[PDB]
Formats: sequence, C-alpha cells, structure tokens
Amino acid sequence: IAHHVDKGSLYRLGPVGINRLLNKASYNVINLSSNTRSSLSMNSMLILITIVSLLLLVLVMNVNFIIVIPVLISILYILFS
Amino acid sequence: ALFTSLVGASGLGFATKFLSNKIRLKPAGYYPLGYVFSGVAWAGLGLVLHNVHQHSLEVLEKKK
Amino acid sequence: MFIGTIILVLSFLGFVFNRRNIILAFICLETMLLGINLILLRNSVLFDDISGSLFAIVIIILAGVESAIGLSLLVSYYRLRGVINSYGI
Amino acid sequence: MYLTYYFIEITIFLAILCTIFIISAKNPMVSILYMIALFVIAAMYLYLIGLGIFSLLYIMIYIGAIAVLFLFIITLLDINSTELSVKSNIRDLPLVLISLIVLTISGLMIYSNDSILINKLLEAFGNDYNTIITQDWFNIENTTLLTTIGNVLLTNNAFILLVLAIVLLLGIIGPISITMKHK
Amino acid sequence: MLILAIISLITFVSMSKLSDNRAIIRLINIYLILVLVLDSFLYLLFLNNQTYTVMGELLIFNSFTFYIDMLIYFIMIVISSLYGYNLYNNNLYKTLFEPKKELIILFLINILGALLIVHSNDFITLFVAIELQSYSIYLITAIYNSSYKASKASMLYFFMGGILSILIAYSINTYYSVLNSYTLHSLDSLIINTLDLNLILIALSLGLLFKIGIAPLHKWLISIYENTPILITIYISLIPKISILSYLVLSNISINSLVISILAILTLLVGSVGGLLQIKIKRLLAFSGLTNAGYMMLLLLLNNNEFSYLYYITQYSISHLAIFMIIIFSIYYINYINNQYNPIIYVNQLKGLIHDNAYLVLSMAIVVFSFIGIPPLLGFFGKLNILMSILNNGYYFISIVLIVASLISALYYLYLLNVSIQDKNNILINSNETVSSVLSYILSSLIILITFGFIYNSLIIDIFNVYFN
Amino acid sequence: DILNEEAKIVQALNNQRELTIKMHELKREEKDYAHSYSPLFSDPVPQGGSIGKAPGSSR
Amino acid sequence: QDPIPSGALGQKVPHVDESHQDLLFRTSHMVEDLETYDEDSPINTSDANT
Amino acid sequence: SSSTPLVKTSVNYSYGDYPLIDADPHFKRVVGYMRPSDYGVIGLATAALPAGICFAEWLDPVKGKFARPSVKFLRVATMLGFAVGFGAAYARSSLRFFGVTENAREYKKDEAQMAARKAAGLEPYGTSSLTPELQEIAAKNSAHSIAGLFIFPWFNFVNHPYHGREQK
Ligand SMILES: CCCCC/C=C\C/C=C\CCCCCCCC(=O)O[C@H](COC(=O)CCCCCCCCCCCCCCC)COP(=O)([O-])OCC[N+](C)(C)C
Repeated sequence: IAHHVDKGSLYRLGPVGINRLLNKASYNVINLSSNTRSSLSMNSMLILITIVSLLLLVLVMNVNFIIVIPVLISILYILFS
Repeated sequence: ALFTSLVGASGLGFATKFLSNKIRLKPAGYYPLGYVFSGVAWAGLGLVLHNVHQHSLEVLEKKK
Repeated sequence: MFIGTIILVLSFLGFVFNRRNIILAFICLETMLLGINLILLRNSVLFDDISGSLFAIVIIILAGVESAIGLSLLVSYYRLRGVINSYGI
Repeated sequence: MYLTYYFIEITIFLAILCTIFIISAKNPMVSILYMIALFVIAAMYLYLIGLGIFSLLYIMIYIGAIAVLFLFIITLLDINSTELSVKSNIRDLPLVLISLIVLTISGLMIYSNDSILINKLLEAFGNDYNTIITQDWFNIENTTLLTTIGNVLLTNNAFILLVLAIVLLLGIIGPISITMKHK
Repeated sequence: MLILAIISLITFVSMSKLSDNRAIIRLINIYLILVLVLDSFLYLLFLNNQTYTVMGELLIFNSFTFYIDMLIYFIMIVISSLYGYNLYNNNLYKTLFEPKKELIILFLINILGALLIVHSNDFITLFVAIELQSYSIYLITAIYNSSYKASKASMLYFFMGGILSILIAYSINTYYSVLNSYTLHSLDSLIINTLDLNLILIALSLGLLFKIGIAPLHKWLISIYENTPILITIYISLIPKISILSYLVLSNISINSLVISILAILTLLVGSVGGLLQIKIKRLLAFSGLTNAGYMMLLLLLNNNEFSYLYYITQYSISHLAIFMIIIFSIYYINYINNQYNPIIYVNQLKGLIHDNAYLVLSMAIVVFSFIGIPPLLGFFGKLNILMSILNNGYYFISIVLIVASLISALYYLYLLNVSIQDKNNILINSNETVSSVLSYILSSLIILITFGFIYNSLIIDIFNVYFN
Repeated sequence: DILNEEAKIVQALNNQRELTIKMHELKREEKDYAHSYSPLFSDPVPQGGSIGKAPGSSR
Repeated sequence: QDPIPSGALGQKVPHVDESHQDLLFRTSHMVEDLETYDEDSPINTSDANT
Repeated sequence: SSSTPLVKTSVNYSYGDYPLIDADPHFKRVVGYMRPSDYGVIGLATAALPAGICFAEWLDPVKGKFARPSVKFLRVATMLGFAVGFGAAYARSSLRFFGVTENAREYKKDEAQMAARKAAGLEPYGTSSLTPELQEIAAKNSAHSIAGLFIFPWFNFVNHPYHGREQK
C-alpha cells in the first residue's frame, strides 16, 4: 500500500502522471510549427485549414450532433499528441 | 462616514510612497514631504470617489 | 458575384501556396481586395444604392494606403538584409 | 444580335484564366503584368454592369498608382524566385481540391435565407429571369453617381472623410517613419 | 482631444531634433494626464445607461465605451511615462530603450484607431478604424528598423493582418448583401429568428478574433511578441486586444455560438498547456496573454457582460502592465545582457532576484498571484465574476474547462517565483545610482491597486448599478 | 439585546438581497428608442435621400 | 550558479551563456522557442552594413 | 420655408434632474452663457501645463541635473493648456444647456433672449445660408458631439431650427 498504492498509483493520478501528461501534450503543441523557417508560408497555410476545418465541422454538425464528438476527440489527439 | 474614507485613502498613499522608496533601495523615510504629497493626492482620489458614490445614491433615491 | 468570389478564392490560394517569392504575396493580397470590390459594386447596382459604392470608394483608398505602408515595410526589411530570400521572410 | 448576350460570362471565364496566369509564371514581372490585365478585365466588367465611372477610377488608381508602385519595386530590387515545379507543389493538390470545392460552395451559400442547406446553394444558380426596366420621370437634374458620392461623403458621412484624412496622413508619416534614418 | 494633440505634435516633432524626443514624450504624457483630470466629468451625461449616437448613426457613445475610452488614456500615460523617463542615468541605459522620432506620433494614431472601434456603430467606421490601428501596429513594430527580428516580425504581421482584414471586409459585404443596412441595430431581434445570420455574424466575429490570438491561429502572434523589442510589445499586446474585445462585447452578435464555444475551449487548452515548457520570458508572458484573452470569447458568448468584462479588463491591464514593468526593472540586476533591443530574453536569467532586492520580488509575487486568482487580490474577483456569468447562463462544461485551464496555467505563472526566490552567489551590496523616482512610483501605485482593490469593490458595484442600468 | 441586533443585520442583508433581485430585473427590462438610442430624433422613420424623390414612397 | 536549471516541469533547459551564438549553432532546425542563436547579438551582427 | 423642421424630435427630454434649454447649443451661445468659474478652469489649465512640466522634471531631470525647461516648451505648454481649458470650458458650459448640471441662471437668460427676439419678429434661432436638408444633416452631425470630447473636437456652427424645445 505504501509503495504500490500510496506512492505508486495515487501519484499516477496525482502529481507524477500529470507531469508526464503535460510534458507530452506541451511538447506536441510546441512542435506544431517546428521547422519551415519560412514562417510566413507556415502561418499562411495554417490560416486556410482553420477556415476549412471549421467550415466542414459545422456541416457535419447540423446533420447530426453525435458525429462531431469523435472528430473533436481526434483533433485533440492529433493536436496534443 | 467621509472622514475614515479620507484617512484610509491617505494610508494607501503612505503605502505608495513607502513601497516606492523600498524599490529604489532607499530607507523608509527618505523624502518625508513626499508622504504628504502622496497622502494628499490619494486622499483627493478618495474625495472624488466618495462624491461620485453620494450622487449615485441620490439618483437611486429619486426613482421612487 | 461569380467574378468576385473567383478572384477572392483563387487569389487567396495563390497567396497561401507560394514558396517562391515575396511579391506574389503582395499582389495576391491586392487582388483579394479587388475581389471584394467586384461583389460589393454589383450589390450596389442590383439594390439601387450608393452605399455599397460608399464602402467601395473608401476601400479603394484603404487598399492604396495599405500598399504604400507595406512597401515601406519591405524596404525596411531589405535595408538591413542583403537580398530578400526565396523561401520568405 | 445575341452574340452580344454572353458578355458577362465571357469576362468571368477570362478572370479565371487570368488568375491562373497570375499564380503560374516565371518572372516576378510577368505576374504583375497579368495582374494589370486582371484589373482591366475587372474594369470592363464594371463598365458592363452599368458603372462607367468606377471602371475609370480603377484605371486611375489600380493600373494607375499601385501598378507603377509594384513594377517599380520589382525593378529596383532583387528577389529570388523558383519555378512552379511538380516536385515542390504537387503535395498541395489534395488540399487545393478540397478547399476549392468547400470555399466556392460556401461562398455561394450566403446569399440565401432558407434553412435547408441544399435550397441555399440552388438559389445561387437558379436565376435566369430578366428584370423589367420602367421609365419614371421623377429626376430632373443629372445627379449621376459621382455627385451622390460627393454628397454623402461630405454631409451624411463627413466623419469618414475626416478620419480618412488621418489615414492618408499616416500613409505619409509611415514611410518617413521608416525609410529615412534621420541623422 | 486626441487630434488636437496629434495635429499639433506632428508639426512640433517635424522641427525638433533627435535629442528632443524624450522631452516631447514627457509633454504628451502630462497632456494626457490633464485631459483625464480636467475633462473626466463627462460621466454625468449618462445616468441610466443613456447612449448617444453622434455624427449621424455613425459613432455610438454610451458608458461602457466611456469606461474603455478612459482606460486607454490611463494605460497610455503609464506607457508614455516609460519612454519619457530614464531608467538609470548610465551609458547602457541611454543606448538601450531609445525612442524613435516618429514613435510618439504612431502611439496616438493607434489610440485614435482603437477608440474609433469601441465608439463605432457603422461598419464603415469599424473598417476604417481597424485599418488605422492595423497600420499603426505595422509601423510601431517596424520603427526599430535596425533589428533583424523586428523587421521580420513586422513583415509577418503585415500579411496575417491583411488576410484577416479581407475576411472582415468580406463578412461586412456579405451582411450588406443579405440586408440593405450596415448598422447592427437593423437586427433589432426580429431579423435573427426569421433569417439565417449565424454564418455571417460568426465570420465577422472570427475575423477580428483571429487578429487577436484565437488559438487555431495563435502561433504567429507569439512569434511577433517574442520578436519585437520589449517595450513595443507591452503596447502592441495591450491595445488591439482590449479595443476589439470591447467592440465584440458591446455588440452581442454571436450568442450561443458553437464555433465560439469550441474556440474558447481550444484557447483555454492550448494556452495553458503551451506555456508549460517554455524558457523565454516574453513567450511565457504572451501565453499568459493568450489564456486571459480566452476568458473573453466566453463573455462574448454571453448576454449582458458588462460587469464581468470591464472589471476583468481593468484587472488584466493593470496586471499585464505591472509585470512587464517588473522585468524592465529586473534587467539591471542580471549578469548577462544580450540583444540591445530585447535585453532579458530568458526566465532563467532573473534568478536570485530576492537577494538583489526583496521588494521587487514582493511586487512580482503579488502580481503573479493576481494572475492565478488568489482571493485577497484584485485578480481573483475577475475570475469570480466571469464564473458568476458563465454558470448564470448555462455553460457548465465551459466552467469545468475554465477551472482546469486556470490550474494548468498557474503552473507556469509560479515558475517566475520559483526562479526569482533562489540563491544567486553574487549579491549586490551597494548600488551607486538609483532608479528613477516617478517610474518606480508608478509601479508602486499599480501594485497597491492590485493588492487593495477589494476595498473599493463594493463602491464599484453600487456605482456600476446606477450608471449602467 | 442580541436577538434585536441580529434582526437588524438580517434586515440589512434581506434589503441587499431584494436590491440585487431588483437591479438584476432592471437590466433585462426592454428600453425605449429615445433612451437606448438618439434622444432627440426619437423616430426610427427615415425619410432618407431626398433629391430626386418620388411622391408615393411613404407607406 | 545552479547545477540543473528547471523549466516549469521536470525538465532540463539550456543555461544560455555567451557561448550559444556560434557559426556551428547557426541553422540548426528547431521550434521558435527552446532555441538560442538570436539573429541580433552584438557578437552576431559583426558591424553589419559597414 | 428654410425654418420648418419637418423631422420628429423629442420635446423637453431632459438629460438630468434639471430642465434642458437646448439639445445642441450654437458655439456663440456657449461662449456667451459661461460662468466666471468656467474662465477659472481655462486659467487653471493654462497654468497647469508649464508648471506641470517644470514639476515633472523637478521629480527626475532629463540630463541628470535640474535645469528649467526651455521657453520653447513653455510656449507649447501654454498653447495646449489653452486647448485643454477651452475643451473643459465648452464641455462644462454645454452640460449646463442639457439640464444635467445646476441650471438656474441660464434658464432665465434663455427665457429672456428668446422672448426678446420673439418681440423683434425674427427667427428664434437664426437664418442659416443652408437648404433645410443640409440643416437636418448638419445637425444630425452636431447632435451630442460633446461626448467624445476625448477623441475629437466638433462644434455647432450650423444654426438650424430644432433644439428639443417646446414648439419650434
Ligand atoms: C487627482 C488625480 C491625480 C492623478 C491620477 C491620475 C489617474 C488616476 C486614475 C485612476 C485611479 C483609480 C480610479 C478608479 C475609478 C473607478 C471608477 C469606476 O468604478 O467606474 C465605474 C464602473 O466601473 C466598472 O464598471 C468596473 C471597473 C472595476 C475597477 C476594478 C479595479 C478597481 C479597484 C481599484 C480602483 C479604485 C481605487 C481607488 C483608489 C483611491 C463607472 O463610474 P464612473 O465612470 O462615473 O467613474 C469615474 C468618475 N470619475 C471620472 C470622476 C472618476
């Protein structure tokens, strides 16, 4: 209990597992735009997707609501990991 | 009361002059007339805010 | 509204998908403003008013002063460097 | 006489063609030369719709100043530029083929007021109906278009002309703010 | 009386020399002080949320707009009191932080452009005023021409602001195409039921919102903020945010907006987890700008957001302003100085600051606890009054993600303290020259507002009640 | 002498509670065109654009 | 003078000395942050536009 | 004929606790009816800008040594002090027309002068050299322009019929 529960698994849902979770998710949103020192072309091909992805997202929404939730979970997965 | 509402804002002014001395690495009483300047300035701010609140209360009283 | 939407969308994708020079960005930005004008002026005609033409004669001026400002920004960028890169700023 | 009918759809096709020659060119001057071609195709459309005054304002300032400005910049500056090769630009094709469809159809969606999302699009194309032009004899002086712009900029919207003064002011101050190096 | 200043000073700066620039900025500072002191009795015009439409359905003058109109002059006095005044009288401190000749002109042209949006009714005043202020940011950025990063930053900001300006003009044109009028009150609550307007009004919103840092397009702004010099960026981070956010909040065109709710959540996620592993101080500081500008699309979803907004904006402006001025003080004590335009770059560099002086770290501690919402501070009631409106109007998952975002954000706010209270090995025993008196009195006053604003919280609520209802 | 000094405070808090309920109802109350917009020029009615105007346009 | 600089998580961050602005360190691909080699150092400009 | 309003306008719609005279005062009227306590504010503002600059360099001098600023800046301080004093002067004196401040000695003068030009038979406000549509437009511009004194100066020079008064 003092090693497999108190220090083992209640820190995985505590300050040890969340340190690694935030380390991974921060590293991915940092590396969103890593290379391509042409930052103008890199930010400019990003403005197009974020008026296309939203524009298809709303089309998918107003036919059925349930089929955008896995889309949004998968966008969080590709964005944060 | 108006008087305590002046004294408290003047005490905020004394705190501004004190902390501004202490960032500059001066002693507590460095330019001890500057406490009078800040006290009068922030007390005047208390005058202003006190009178605005008075007039706002009277506008609410006249709506009945 | 076809000619305005087509200039806007195709000028926009000409802005987005360059990697070769800096001036194609400027001229695609300028033709986007043209594409907005082509839609606005026909809505002025078909509704019988000048007020879309009012916004037209204002946005002509703002496109002008936009070009003046932005090309002085480019000469700032070029003075300190030697040659404007191919890939971009 | 109905050779003289398709004149608008012609210039639409010419504008499509002309932007294809904007974004696919070798020199950086060839692109602005097709751009002044695009301005004059536009000015032909603006005369065609019933606006003779604007077309000449577009010639005055758009193949007027800002043309000469861009031609000038491309002269006295060196700018490296690659060609439209397939090995560097075919990777963008499956995004372009999505965004063409989506951005065009969505840009033709908002002219409608139904709530079906297929009757919204089909009101953009379902317009082959000829407006009827009556003669009303109510107007007495030739207040053309430019008179009314000069009446609305000067009385009803004098503040927009007067903020506009500050914008042109800024367009004078800015290049002297930058490109001088005082002392 | 901005233009009475601008027209006068532009002739005055045209003839003065390069040495006179400091004293010109001192003059303009004192001028703005006395415009705030001798002319601030115009609050009496409204007494029951009375709104005036001036210049003929073109400008709109109400009291929300009067408060923003007063807030911008106050923060401009604090910004202009930086360029006017020397930090120390040394060789380094003269060659650092030099104001250019045309800088003081471009500030007030930007304030004209920022005020004519919050006061704006027509779309054409909207468009001309976003253009005026966008130019002024193009040129406030590029005025330090002999900097490599600043020129690259101005050229990036140019094209991104240009795309979002054409997106706004497309939305304005499109609303004109579906309804003849330009004014927002042609809506008057009967249109929106019988008219599909949701797509137009969101594209008008998203056009301004993406100019500010709404988080799918957050990467370019962080780069511009890290690349400009450290004094351009306090101004160009404060001003466009508060100017257009009080526009979009005064005119509630996107209620229940699903796109706005998604991008609000995405902002609160990626800001609070983007600032986590970052070693540069202006970066950390700009993502603290991003999460806090994403407690804004939230109130933009609401109806009747004028206690939560205004309280949180003046909270955020004081807190923002104070922590930039803290690191501008902190550059004297650091051991390494690079990059003349941007002297402190890393948050590793302000180590051991408590052993240099303790009261600057006392100041830094109260501001960093005010960002994370610590209850006896003024920054707490801002989040409290956001949450008394989020939960008031049905946004429950928004509230949970707001809380989790605040907790993840506090982790990189407290890194500033973790660095600044540590052992340094090289303590200062005697500084020969001392920092400028007025420029440290300004920070002391901005602290004592933060730490003692809960005193006057109750007066503000009663005043508010009279003057907006 | 303490139950009375509580009744005073509880009246002083119920007064503030009723003050809040009022001032939260006074926000959502709809407002005139003369209070909300331009005080003089109280009509919304245009007569806009009178130079080449036609008799029979009013309704 | 500390052995391990921290980085708001359990991570190692580079202690940026004068020695990070070299011709070797120029043009190493990396995100806009966690990076050294500013383009504007008094050692990097080397009296440019002379 | 050149004095018919032909728009609809609120009548005696007071902006404060006191009765309005006037919805936009003509510039000559504002300079007429202002109190001596108002010329006070003009003088205090012309005094506060050069003394304000000399004070603000007594705090921290520009070149490290306390020297008086040059006469060159004291002249510009005097000019912009007259500018702030006139802005505060016009702003005060036209709050008195709106009935939002204390309105005692000017409601009597506006009984007096309006009654004294109803006896001379002329127009109650004055004949402008404008068509009545330009009077309407030019006074939709100058209505309530005293708010926004913080941005831009705008005044009434138009001499149009309507002022929110009882009959005309
Ligand atoms: C003698 C001067 C010496 C030189 C000083 C120069 C500049 C001083 C500038 C600012 C000092 C702080 C004054 C705050 C005024 C707030 C008015 C107001 O609460 O606004 C309310 C509505 O606010 C809101 O919605 C919410 C705002 C929430 C504020 C959050 C932070 C407040 C906590 C500290 C602020 C109070 C500290 C008092 C210190 C004694 C509207 O009422 P109002 O517009 O009629 O008030 C202005 C009347 N006036 C012009 C005559 C003063």
